[PDB]
Amino acid sequence: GSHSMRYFYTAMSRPGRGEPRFIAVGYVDDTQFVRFDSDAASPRTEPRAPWIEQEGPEYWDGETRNMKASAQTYRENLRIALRYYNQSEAGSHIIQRMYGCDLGPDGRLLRGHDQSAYDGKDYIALNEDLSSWTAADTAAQITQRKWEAARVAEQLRAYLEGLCVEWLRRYLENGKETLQRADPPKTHVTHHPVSDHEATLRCWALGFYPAEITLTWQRDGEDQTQDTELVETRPAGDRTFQKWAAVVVPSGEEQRYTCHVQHEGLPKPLTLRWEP
Amino acid sequence: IQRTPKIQVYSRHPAENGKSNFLNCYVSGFHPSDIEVDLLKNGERIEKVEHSDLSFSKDWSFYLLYYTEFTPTEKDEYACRVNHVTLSQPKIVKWDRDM
Amino acid sequence: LTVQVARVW
Repeated sequence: GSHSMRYFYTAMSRPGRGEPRFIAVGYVDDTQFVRFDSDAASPRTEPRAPWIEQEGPEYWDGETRNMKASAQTYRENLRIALRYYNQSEAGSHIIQRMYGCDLGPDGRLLRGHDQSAYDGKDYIALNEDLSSWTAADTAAQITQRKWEAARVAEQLRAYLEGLCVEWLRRYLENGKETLQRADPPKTHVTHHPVSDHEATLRCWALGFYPAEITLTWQRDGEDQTQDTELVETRPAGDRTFQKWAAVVVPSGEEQRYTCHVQHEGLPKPLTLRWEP
Repeated sequence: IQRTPKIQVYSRHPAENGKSNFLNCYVSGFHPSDIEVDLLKNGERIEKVEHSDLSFSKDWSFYLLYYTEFTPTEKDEYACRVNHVTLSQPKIVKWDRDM
Repeated sequence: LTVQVARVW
């Protein structure tokens, strides 16, 4: 299958309570593998997956230096953003960034990403061409001009096409046993009367990896999206994920309902029904 | 400007009374990131609850998993209690084996 | 492996 690497930075100001907290985490697909937290007793890039542990002292020292450098940069960026939005120094604000690379099933660079937000709203994004920018507002346009002048897009492109891909491939190899293993969902349908004339059918998917899945109910072969309650896919804590989809049906019509499950670990999509 | 947390309370493995398991409270879709989560056993705060490293979804909203080992029974009740700048008062979501 | 590129706003 296809794979991706992503880093997520969050920088949060907290006037009156010290310098902004900076936290960085790195993922391959849905597996976290590093963390850095400037609020740790001894801030260091640390392993969060077993296959990353074999990397040597130069790796960890390098990543730690890079992360502290980033922490400082993002403290600066929070001050700057205050100026860009005419905001006081009394409020707490958040900058976020997510970036990384996507590989196709052949191991080739599918596309790269580098996007940032301010207070939970789009701020600026590297376009798919890895050479131009999309600014969300006039403040981000200032940043865009600075980055065009410094040819930031060029350096980002060299990273995303080069180191990002090479190291993702390296991780994929080292974590072959888990990163390259899809676990199909374990699925079942439950039935609970709501009243004398209605019942809830709940279609469950458990123990699957990666998180991407599709659960839909059909009635007489027709999609019931509008009448389906879908919970957000949620992590189990053992790397796997869980999800359910529920529909309320007339008593005696249960057999007209079928749950359909699509997932990367399944050779073909599954159809299931309630089994009385 | 601000987004209120979605809250789900559930077990890692399907609940079987007497069998050890993990109680999870997953909070998601929220912004800003500061949030207070407690796991409750019969209304009382469980100590030494662990949680995932702060990360976020493609819409920039944050998510955190809070978890603790536990052994379910028929009598004992579990809940998650969440507070966030978007909430006037703590929100309590009760654990339901079938949810 | 993280990117070393500085992004000053």
